[PDB]
Amino acid sequence: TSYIGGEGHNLQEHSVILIRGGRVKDLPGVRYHTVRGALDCSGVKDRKQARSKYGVKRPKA
Amino acid sequence: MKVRASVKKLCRNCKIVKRDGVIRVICSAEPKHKQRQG
Amino acid sequence: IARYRNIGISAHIDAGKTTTTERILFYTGVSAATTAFWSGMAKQYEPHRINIIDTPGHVDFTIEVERSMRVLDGAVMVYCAVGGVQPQSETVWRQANKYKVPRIAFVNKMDRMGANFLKVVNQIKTRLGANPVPLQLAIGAEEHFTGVVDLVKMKAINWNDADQGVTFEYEDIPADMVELANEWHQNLIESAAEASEELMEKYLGGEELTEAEIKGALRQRVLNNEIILVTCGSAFKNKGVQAMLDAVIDYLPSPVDVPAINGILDDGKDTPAERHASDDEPFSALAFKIATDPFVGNLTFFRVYSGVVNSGDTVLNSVKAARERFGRIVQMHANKREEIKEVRAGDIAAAIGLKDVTTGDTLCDPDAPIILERMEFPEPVISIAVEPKTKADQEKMGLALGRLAKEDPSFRVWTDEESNQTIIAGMGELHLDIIVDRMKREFNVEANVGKPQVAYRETIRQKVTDVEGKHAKQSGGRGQYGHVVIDMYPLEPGSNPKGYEFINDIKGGVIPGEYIPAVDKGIQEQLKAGPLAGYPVVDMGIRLHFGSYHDVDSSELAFKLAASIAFKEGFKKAKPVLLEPIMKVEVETPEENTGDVIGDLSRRRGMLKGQESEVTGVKIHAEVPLSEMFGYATQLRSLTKGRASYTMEFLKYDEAPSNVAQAVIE
Amino acid sequence: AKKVQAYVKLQVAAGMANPSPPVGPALGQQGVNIMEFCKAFNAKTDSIEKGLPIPVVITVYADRSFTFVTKTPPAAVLLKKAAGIKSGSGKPNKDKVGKISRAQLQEIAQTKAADMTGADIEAMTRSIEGTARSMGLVVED
RNA sequence: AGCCAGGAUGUUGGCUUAGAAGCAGCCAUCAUUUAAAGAAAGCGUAAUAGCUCACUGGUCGAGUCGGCCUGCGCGGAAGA
Ligand SMILES: Nc1nc2c(ncn2[C@@H]2O[C@H](COP(=O)(O)OP(=O)(O)O)[C@@H](O)[C@H]2O)c(=O)[nH]1
Repeated sequence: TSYIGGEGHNLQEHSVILIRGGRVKDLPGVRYHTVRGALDCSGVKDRKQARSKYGVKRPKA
Repeated sequence: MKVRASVKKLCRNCKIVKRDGVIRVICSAEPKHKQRQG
Repeated sequence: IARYRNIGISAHIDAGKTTTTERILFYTGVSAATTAFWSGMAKQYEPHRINIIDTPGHVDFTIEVERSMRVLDGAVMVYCAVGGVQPQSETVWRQANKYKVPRIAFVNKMDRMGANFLKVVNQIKTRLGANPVPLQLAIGAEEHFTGVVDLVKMKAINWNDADQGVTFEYEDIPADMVELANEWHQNLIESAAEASEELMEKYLGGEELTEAEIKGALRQRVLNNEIILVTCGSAFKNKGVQAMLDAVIDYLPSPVDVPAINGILDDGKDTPAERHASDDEPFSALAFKIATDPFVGNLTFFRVYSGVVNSGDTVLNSVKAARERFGRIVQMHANKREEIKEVRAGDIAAAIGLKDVTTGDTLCDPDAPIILERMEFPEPVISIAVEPKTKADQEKMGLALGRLAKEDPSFRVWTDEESNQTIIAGMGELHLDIIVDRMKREFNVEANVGKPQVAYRETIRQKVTDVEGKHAKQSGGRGQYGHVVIDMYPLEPGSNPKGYEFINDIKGGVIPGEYIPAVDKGIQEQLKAGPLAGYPVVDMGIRLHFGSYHDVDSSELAFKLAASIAFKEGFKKAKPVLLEPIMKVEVETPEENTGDVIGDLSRRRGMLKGQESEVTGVKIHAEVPLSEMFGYATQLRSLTKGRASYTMEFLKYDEAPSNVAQAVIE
Repeated sequence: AKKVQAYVKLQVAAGMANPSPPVGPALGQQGVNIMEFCKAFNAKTDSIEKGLPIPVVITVYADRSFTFVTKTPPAAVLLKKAAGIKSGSGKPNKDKVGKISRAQLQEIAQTKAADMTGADIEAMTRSIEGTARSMGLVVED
């Protein structure tokens, strides 16, 4: 199981995803996480900070 | 070729004939009126 | 640059196309980018490199033709002598005039019984609205055809054919047929003087024209799209094949003889700049095909228009903003992958192993601004879902359709966030199943296909007022006491922005105010989960009059629980009914289809909503429910000579009958 | 009088140019393309008055001749402007749906007496009386 | 009853005008001349056209046409 911690979602019931490490301590059972910016899962639009996470693609200038 | 037990005209070109004893009805408007026995 | 020849043999199904191509390949010696060579009298018999763009067979999937049209500079329009011009023959004509690319017409099946050349010519002029020019003419009838008379050079060639139709003999026109065939000899001198009035002086002066001048007349009109050329032919009994290419080398343009593209830019003062026909200009190309070879790799085709490339440079492909690199360039002789490192301006190549090359990317080798081309605009007509026999074999064909939505721009996919299976989309019956077959044999996923489900909304109708819900679950130390008397509406359809409304209607101090928004959010949880069919509900504006509460039993989870127990009865007491999603369809059935199509539409429970008559188009608009819409365009092309299509848009809902309520089943 | 060479018996809705919404595809399916018609139609419709209905007696044929005959408005839609009630019902005998005095029918069909030729004046208005009484807008002399 | 010739419709008559333009269905079911002719009996048109009926106008040139009641048969009516 995973967690898509963040304020967007796109994925679908039958998309392919990626997995990284990260625990929760709110969810007994989760010990992984999503990778947004990567493959067929879109990042959250206009979250300027922590942009190395979540793949916002540097809001222009 | 309806083998119905009663023939009655449905077009106006229908005629009732006497061929070989068997009563029949033809029509040349819609040749779907052709029947027997009636 | 003057020598190259980018040709496209596009044709209706069963016309002769595949069999024609083999007679090109077998002659020129002595996939999608097959190369050739020939030597032509029009350009003093220097060698001329034909680069045959393989045109798609199923021209129904119009997108692949549209890419093909641009990359070809010339086109042979193969036709059928017995059947005249065809439905898809008029279809490929539409794509060709769109990109202005001129053609030559090819009357195949001359050997076949019932062959008249004049049939096609009449059919050319009548339906397609062209001014055809007869180049050569059959000596004799269907079986008796042996002779080809090039009336431009006023010579003749026969065939006893003696070794596969290659060796030939010189004749003149025999006495029995001079006079009636010289009517179209008279047609040649009059249709060749409006481009330059110097040839007008020879007709009203009495100077009979020689061989090379009339080519100077006729070629420019097949450079500026005024008249087309019609040559005779027969591939299957190989009579007329030598002069067939000598129709192409005398009339059709070359990469220098085509107008350079007036393509748009993306920088500065947004002015149109050229991509000239000079061989030493800053390079730009356009990738059109992606094929995975058996054992050569991921072939990344593209057309070499203008400039020099020394292979092994970086590319500034500014439609995706990524810099890729080259493996090779490949050109096939028969399908013979004989290698080359030289990228000549006017050739076509097939590069290898480029990762993220889609279909329709305008790439630039010396990192210049592109001549930007955006051309992926046919739209698929069918929404049919799939069912692969394993979900691990589903995302592999979801990778293969993820490849097929990356190789061919209108065979896209639909990711369904809502219903567990995806949609394959096409413009025709056959192009859907050939990719089902290609993923059956090559990509190896067999499919027991299934039809999709429908969006299925609801609405209520009765004016119920009272309905309440109590929940006195005390039972212990700390419990839950809620009471929220609700009321609803058979709400107005499309005046409000959202399909449900809510308003505070408290009489006194009978409820705490903080729970009152939370009641609306609880109904917002409990709207879209309907107890009728498991399908989401819309169209009621719920108001709330009476209430109650407690000191110790004041969990707000109670003030969202019993609001559904008030809406368990409240759903149950206003006699609801499902809403069917109604489409808004329009279809242009030209003239001899109207009785069929409207009869087709009325059987699909649609209503007559008027029509117009633009110059040929009798276009009928209607509204149609989505219940039985599995395969409309296949039902439409069957009764319309496969000409018409449809493009719709979902707009509204309406009262469903009980048989759609008989589709509730669960 | 012709029957079919380029003939239609329609196009009475003259509230707006380019008559494609009320009549539309019958004009475009029967030869008479609108590109030279409406360019010539406001050379003959602006000559009299606007806001009227018009029966087009189109004496046209295949070799691009728009020779034009016009008439007084038809008795179905003459009374739309002549009565001033905008009520054309379908129950004539069941209920009184409007009022005309017959002298009002005289002056609006003294134009029909000048335009159309039935026999003579009171008989030509007598031909219109049953057409008027087929709607519900009854006439009271 | 047939052969030659019209079908004597102004008018697209409302509605619901999106097509219901004699022929979807509901209302009216008028008047041109009323020698034949209803704003309509039918096939047939997405909608017209078109094919024809009503009426035999002229010709032909004698009976002919639709029912009521009965005598007698026909079809209805296939088994090892
Ligand atoms: N008699 C005759 N048959 C032909 C001729 N050209 C092609 N055919 C036949 O038509 C069939 C299909 O032609 P094909 O090349 O596959 O057309 P394509 O599907 O458009 O590529 C072949 O089996 C040929 O035998 C011709 O000139 N004469």
